[PDB]
Amino acid sequence: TGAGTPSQGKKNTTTHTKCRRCGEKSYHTKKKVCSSCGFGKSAKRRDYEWQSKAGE
Amino acid sequence: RSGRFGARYGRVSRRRVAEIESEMNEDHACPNCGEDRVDRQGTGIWQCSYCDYKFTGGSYKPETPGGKTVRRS
Amino acid sequence: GRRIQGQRRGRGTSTFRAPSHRYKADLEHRKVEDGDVIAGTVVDIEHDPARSAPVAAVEFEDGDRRLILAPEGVGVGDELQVGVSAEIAPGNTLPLAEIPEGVPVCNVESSPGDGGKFARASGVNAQLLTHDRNVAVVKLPSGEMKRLDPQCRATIGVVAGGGRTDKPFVKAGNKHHKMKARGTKWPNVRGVAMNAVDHPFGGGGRQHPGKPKSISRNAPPGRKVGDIASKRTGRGG
RNA sequence: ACGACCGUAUAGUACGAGAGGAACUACGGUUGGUGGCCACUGGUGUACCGGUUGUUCGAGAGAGCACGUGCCGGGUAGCCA
RNA sequence: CGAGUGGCUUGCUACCUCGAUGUCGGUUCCCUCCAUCCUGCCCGUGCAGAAGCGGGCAAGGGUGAGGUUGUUCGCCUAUUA
RNA sequence: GUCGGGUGAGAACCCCGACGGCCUAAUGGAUAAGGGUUCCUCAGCACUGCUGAUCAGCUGAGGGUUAGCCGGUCCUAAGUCAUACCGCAACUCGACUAUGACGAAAUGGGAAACGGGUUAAUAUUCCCGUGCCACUAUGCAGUGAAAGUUGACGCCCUGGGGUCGAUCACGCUGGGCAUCGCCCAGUCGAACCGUCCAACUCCGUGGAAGCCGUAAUGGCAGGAAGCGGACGAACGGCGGCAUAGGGAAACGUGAUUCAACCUGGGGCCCAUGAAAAGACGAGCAUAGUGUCCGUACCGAGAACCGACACAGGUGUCCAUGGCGGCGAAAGCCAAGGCCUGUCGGGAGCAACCAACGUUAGGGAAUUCGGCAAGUUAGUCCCGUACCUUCGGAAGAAGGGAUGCCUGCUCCGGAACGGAGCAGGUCGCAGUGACUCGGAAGCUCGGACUGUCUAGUAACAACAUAGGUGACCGCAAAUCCGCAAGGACUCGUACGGUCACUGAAUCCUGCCCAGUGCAGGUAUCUGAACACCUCGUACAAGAGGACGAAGGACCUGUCAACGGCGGGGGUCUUAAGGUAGCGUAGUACCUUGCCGCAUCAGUAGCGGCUUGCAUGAAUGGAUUAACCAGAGCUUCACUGUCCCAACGUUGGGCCCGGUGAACUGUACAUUCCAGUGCGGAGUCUGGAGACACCCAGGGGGAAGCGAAGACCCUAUGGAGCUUUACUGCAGGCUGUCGCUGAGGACUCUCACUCCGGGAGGAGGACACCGAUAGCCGGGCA
RNA sequence: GUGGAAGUCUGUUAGAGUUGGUGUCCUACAAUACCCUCUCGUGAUCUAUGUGUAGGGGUGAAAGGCCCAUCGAGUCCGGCA
Ligand SMILES: [Cl-]
Ligand SMILES: [Cl-]
Ligand SMILES: [Cl-]
Ligand SMILES: [K+]
Ligand SMILES: [Mg+2]
Ligand SMILES: [Mg+2]
Ligand SMILES: [Mg+2]
Ligand SMILES: [Mg+2]
Ligand SMILES: [Mg+2]
Ligand SMILES: [Mg+2]
Ligand SMILES: [Mg+2]
Ligand SMILES: [Mg+2]
Ligand SMILES: [Mg+2]
Ligand SMILES: [Mg+2]
Ligand SMILES: [Mg+2]
Ligand SMILES: [Mg+2]
Ligand SMILES: [Mg+2]
Ligand SMILES: [Mg+2]
Ligand SMILES: [Mg+2]
Ligand SMILES: [Mg+2]
Ligand SMILES: [Mg+2]
Ligand SMILES: [Mg+2]
Ligand SMILES: [Mg+2]
Ligand SMILES: [Mg+2]
Ligand SMILES: [Mg+2]
Ligand SMILES: [Mg+2]
Ligand SMILES: [Mg+2]
Ligand SMILES: [Mg+2]
Ligand SMILES: [Mg+2]
Ligand SMILES: [Mg+2]
Ligand SMILES: [Mg+2]
Ligand SMILES: [Mg+2]
Ligand SMILES: [Mg+2]
Ligand SMILES: [Mg+2]
Ligand SMILES: [Mg+2]
Ligand SMILES: [Mg+2]
Ligand SMILES: [Mg+2]
Ligand SMILES: [Mg+2]
Ligand code: NA
Ligand code: NA
Ligand code: NA
Ligand code: NA
Ligand code: NA
Ligand code: NA
Ligand code: NA
Ligand code: NA
Ligand code: NA
Ligand code: NA
Ligand code: NA
Ligand code: NA
Ligand code: NA
Ligand code: NA
Ligand code: NA
Ligand code: NA
Ligand SMILES: [Sr+2]
Ligand SMILES: [Sr+2]
Ligand SMILES: [Sr+2]
Ligand SMILES: [Sr+2]
Ligand SMILES: [Sr+2]
Ligand SMILES: [Sr+2]
Ligand SMILES: [Sr+2]
Ligand SMILES: [Sr+2]
Ligand SMILES: [Sr+2]
Ligand SMILES: [Sr+2]
Ligand SMILES: [Sr+2]
Ligand SMILES: [Sr+2]
Ligand SMILES: [Sr+2]
Ligand SMILES: [Sr+2]
Ligand SMILES: [Sr+2]
Ligand SMILES: [Sr+2]
Ligand SMILES: [Sr+2]
Ligand SMILES: [Sr+2]
Ligand SMILES: [Sr+2]
Ligand SMILES: [Sr+2]
Ligand SMILES: [Sr+2]
Ligand SMILES: [Sr+2]
Ligand SMILES: [Sr+2]
Ligand SMILES: [Sr+2]
Ligand SMILES: [Sr+2]
Ligand SMILES: [Sr+2]
Ligand SMILES: [Sr+2]
Ligand SMILES: [Sr+2]
Ligand SMILES: [Sr+2]
Ligand SMILES: [Sr+2]
Ligand SMILES: [Sr+2]
Ligand SMILES: [Sr+2]
Ligand SMILES: [Sr+2]
Ligand SMILES: [Sr+2]
Ligand SMILES: [Sr+2]
Ligand SMILES: [Sr+2]
Ligand SMILES: [Sr+2]
Ligand SMILES: [Sr+2]
Ligand SMILES: [Sr+2]
Ligand SMILES: [Sr+2]
Ligand SMILES: [Sr+2]
Ligand SMILES: [Sr+2]
Ligand SMILES: [Sr+2]
Ligand SMILES: [Sr+2]
Ligand SMILES: [Sr+2]
Ligand SMILES: [Sr+2]
Ligand SMILES: [Sr+2]
Ligand SMILES: [Sr+2]
Repeated sequence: TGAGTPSQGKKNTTTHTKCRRCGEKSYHTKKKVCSSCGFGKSAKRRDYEWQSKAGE
Repeated sequence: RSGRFGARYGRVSRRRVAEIESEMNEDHACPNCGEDRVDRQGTGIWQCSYCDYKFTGGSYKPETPGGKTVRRS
Repeated sequence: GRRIQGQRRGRGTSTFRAPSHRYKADLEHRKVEDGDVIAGTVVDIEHDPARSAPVAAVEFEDGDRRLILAPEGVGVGDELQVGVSAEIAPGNTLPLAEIPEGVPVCNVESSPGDGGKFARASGVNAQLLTHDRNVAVVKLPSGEMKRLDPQCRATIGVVAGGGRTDKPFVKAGNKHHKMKARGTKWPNVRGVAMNAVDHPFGGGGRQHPGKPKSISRNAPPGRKVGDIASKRTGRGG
């Protein structure tokens, strides 16, 4: 069984969903953690300086 | 005996399974009454079909050499 | 390279844990106030998933229903005793002090009241040899002379299930079923059969440990494989 | 677009003590190659005719399906060696 | 011992190609060379004959089937002008 | 698909009918995930659709999902999170321990709903009929109430009860067919309420010393059979429900085999097959309440994932429709669905290609190799070798039979079950299609089933049982974490960790010098702190004494890394290759030599063997069984071949419509020679050459595709190794702090461990912080 | 005779897999597909959903295999021009 097309058919699991806090479809319904805003992980909002060029 | 094992495994492995299971299934004299009606129920567990005495013993025999020693001393 | 299998173990991931949620009970001796006024009746004999040996369910006078590490020869109906004044009969538990020298015991406590640590496997037994006011000398299954506080409790008799080791597994499938009842990763791939990145013995055209197998006690994890601090090897000499 | 060989007569002759043993020429055939043709023999022939298994159309009659014929036998034209 | 020709063997060189000209052997299909194995015509012989052996002209045609081995090569078998 | 017709401006593909077909574990029915309006209606055809389009999953506009009893909701599973506590420089980080919560929509547990009717689209939800559950209120009854039971459970074999379905017999209703007299359909009717009870268990009676019983095991004076009794089942029987409903009508009755469902008996485990909420226990009447969320549709060769209306991938149940047959097999056919695995028209339709049928004689000559194809085939009877671990080998091999029809026998309660007999009879052929093994021998490897390189490797590689060695007494060995802590472990030597070999059988020799590990160690060497000397009004510093682990040195150890040669009748460096096997999957020489077999055999097998360079758990030898493993031979068979032919289906070719991509410095009708950076359509010399187009097989454009995976170069990269360089974890060891009192000692009071607790064990040690020496490819 | 064991046999039952064709395809139906042959199919079996293990780390009956078409060290953004 190939890793390509044939294995794409088994994908019918729901993981990332609309997030209650930020509105993005990044709330992982299995981990109960938003990969976009950190909801479920931290009270503070997920943020990182590498999300932009260093001197900006 | 080890006939269910067909031509597989070799002599010893199934020679022992035979003797062991042969002595394992013989009718054993119940410690309670004296009837030879004890049968294994599982690993180290024996029961008499006559009086229903359920007790512990060897894994494949109701009594082991060391087990028979305790009585003495 | 990469951490060896022995190192993956310590992390205690599912692959390496024992099926605890399936285990029955902790066969520790009952805790008596004193006097030995504790007696129970063997209500049933059960299989113990964690030891491949039988265990007995006892109902004690005061109303406690607990599984017990059963010796050979215990059956339903039989009455068991646990206390300093318990009768010297197979299946009863009492401190070594109260035990007559030359009597096989099992589930021997390491430290008084711990519940039992030694001689708990199928068909084994410790052998109480010497008594005293300060030290009870017991000979354990490995044949070593152990000095114990005479206040350490034990059960008279040998453990049930003896001889379990006399019959060969014959099939890999049988080994398999037993291994699924333990905290062990099985089957076993030889170190020599792996790539150099995976084990000290891996690598090389043909298989062979490119080094002596006797490793130092001081070796770090990842390197301590093969024959650990062997005092000797082989069958000769 | 023809190449080569075998055989017969020449001749058991010439030659040679003998053993052995030619040629010119005239013939018959084989082989390899070449071009064409189907009266003959052979192949094919899901044109066609027949036999027959399972099943469906109630039986009978007559049919469908079972892969481009269910299977088997025979085989015209045509094409072929 | 001396003098040459070929470019089928091997070696040498590093001139062409590293933004790639796909290895060996075999197979299939086509053209060619002659230093000729057979076939045609000759000369010599230690050429009676038959046959050998050596040489000359000559490239029209032919040069096949098999056993081991991937083999090329080679060894082997029965045929063959 | 075809002929008619319908609608429309327009019809091969939108609809009707007929005829012809396709799908049967699916191409039918219900659904999970996922999608998200794709569902229904009307009006449309610019877009989407492999052609067209009046059609649609497309466009426009509206509409559609109704619940006490179907899910959710409730419970807890592996396990997750939150709070507290602790760690961490710190946190959104981290382990334990408490608490709380979360965690199952087909498919875990679980209070209660059936039948019919209705709509364009919902429907156990609405409507009609009938019924049921929980809670609460009122009334009567009731003092019981929590012990127990249930929820609640593995694998294999099997009896019994029993519904649906299917089939058989006869009747009734309707249909079909028309030489017969046959063939088809229907003949209905729930939940619920009530009632019946087989099995199991137990009691009374009885009194078996050999009887009772089973498919089988089994049972009994500790009381068998027989007799009577208590408890006790179905999603089952029976009655009601039902002058409910449904049907045009009839609106059956018995039987066999019996999925569901109920209830028993047996066997297996070095394997033991959830939990909790809840329920029962614990009556009845009447009334009231039963909110909240889901509900359409697709569920796939067009509604999901794969960029697509993708030949892929994707769970559940329909596993009992008919013939067939052992069958949930093939083949054919129903119910039901479809003609959308969606472009058509034309040419006896050429070459060539993909699938495939048939080939005379020869029969593996073909080829690296029988690759491909073929041969054999189902069932019954006869019969069956070497070898063997006594299981097997084995369907060995080899031989014979096989239909139909007429009348019968036997087994069984019987089957629309099975085994035979006699007579008759047809064909080339009776497992007639379909289904359906070719067989035998020798050798190598791995014992076996099992595993693997998703996407060029299925093997001899990995695993395995078996053998062996190593570590550790549990405050352990091994391992994870910076720490708090943790896996192993509800474990305790018959254990579990670390390694090697790889079933059985017969065996497993010699070597401890080097390296590794381990133990010992008079003497030697061996750091820091403290101490002493010199030096400094002090300090830096120099030296000394003491000396831990470690090393030197000694010993043990090869199923520890590994080794077992050359020379002469010992030497390096410990020993000097034993049993076995041997030209090997190891032998260069080598196609070794002899033999077998063949017309001929670098192959294969047997023997020899001085082995370039076999050899004993780096396991040796050997071996029945097994194998999509490597090699060899034989019988049978055949278009593999001699040597090709003819035929079939789909393409190819012509026509309508649709309609890309690769590639392109320029020029370009070339050929023969030469030249040129030595491999030119383009330079030179000749030759040839009127332009354009169709089909073709691919000689050339050193054809197109990819800034060569080879090779080298770069004071390039990475993965791996080690007695490379340099370091870092980690372990061992000494010292200082924790740390107390009286080169050997006692004590208790810190501290540690055990204990529910009292208390016990230990104890200034250990743990922890700091530093010093040794080891240190585990890591950078 | 009964019994019905087995990492037991046959088997396109469901279901799992993939020896050969070096067949078809190779701007594909498909960035791993199609057909025939072949292997397993009561167990170390297959399968759905839930759940856990995370990057020098997992997971690995070991092939440097697998960790979302990529693995002798994933992916994303940043260091970074
Ligand atoms: Cl084990
Ligand atoms: Cl639902
Ligand atoms: Cl029974
Ligand atoms: K090159
Ligand atoms: Mg315990
Ligand atoms: Mg496990
Ligand atoms: Mg192994
Ligand atoms: Mg490897
Ligand atoms: Mg390594
Ligand atoms: Mg050069
Ligand atoms: Mg090229
Ligand atoms: Mg010449
Ligand atoms: Mg002459
Ligand atoms: Mg010529
Ligand atoms: Mg319309
Ligand atoms: Mg509907
Ligand atoms: Mg389609
Ligand atoms: Mg023929
Ligand atoms: Mg040949
Ligand atoms: Mg073949
Ligand atoms: Mg009868
Ligand atoms: Mg060989
Ligand atoms: Mg194998
Ligand atoms: Mg592969
Ligand atoms: Mg394979
Ligand atoms: Mg082993
Ligand atoms: Mg072992
Ligand atoms: Mg090995
Ligand atoms: Mg192996
Ligand atoms: Mg040989
Ligand atoms: Mg040895
Ligand atoms: Mg080895
Ligand atoms: Mg380059
Ligand atoms: Mg290279
Ligand atoms: Mg590097
Ligand atoms: Mg503690
Ligand atoms: Mg390194
Ligand atoms: Mg899963
Ligand atoms: Na020359
Ligand atoms: Na010539
Ligand atoms: Na040859
Ligand atoms: Na009933
Ligand atoms: Na049937
Ligand atoms: Na169409
Ligand atoms: Na198998
Ligand atoms: Na040594
Ligand atoms: Na050796
Ligand atoms: Na196999
Ligand atoms: Na053919
Ligand atoms: Na060309
Ligand atoms: Na690398
Ligand atoms: Na028997
Ligand atoms: Na295959
Ligand atoms: Na990494
Ligand atoms: Sr696939
Ligand atoms: Sr899935
Ligand atoms: Sr969180
Ligand atoms: Sr931030
Ligand atoms: Sr414990
Ligand atoms: Sr405890
Ligand atoms: Sr190695
Ligand atoms: Sr030895
Ligand atoms: Sr003549
Ligand atoms: Sr003569
Ligand atoms: Sr047909
Ligand atoms: Sr046939
Ligand atoms: Sr180039
Ligand atoms: Sr010439
Ligand atoms: Sr000549
Ligand atoms: Sr050559
Ligand atoms: Sr040669
Ligand atoms: Sr139009
Ligand atoms: Sr529609
Ligand atoms: Sr919940
Ligand atoms: Sr459920
Ligand atoms: Sr099951
Ligand atoms: Sr029955
Ligand atoms: Sr619906
Ligand atoms: Sr459906
Ligand atoms: Sr599909
Ligand atoms: Sr139909
Ligand atoms: Sr269309
Ligand atoms: Sr014919
Ligand atoms: Sr051949
Ligand atoms: Sr041949
Ligand atoms: Sr036969
Ligand atoms: Sr695989
Ligand atoms: Sr493969
Ligand atoms: Sr062995
Ligand atoms: Sr040594
Ligand atoms: Sr020898
Ligand atoms: Sr072997
Ligand atoms: Sr010119
Ligand atoms: Sr062409
Ligand atoms: Sr099997
Ligand atoms: Sr291949
Ligand atoms: Sr084929
Ligand atoms: Sr491909
Ligand atoms: Sr099978
Ligand atoms: Sr079966
Ligand atoms: Sr991948
Ligand atoms: Sr950057």
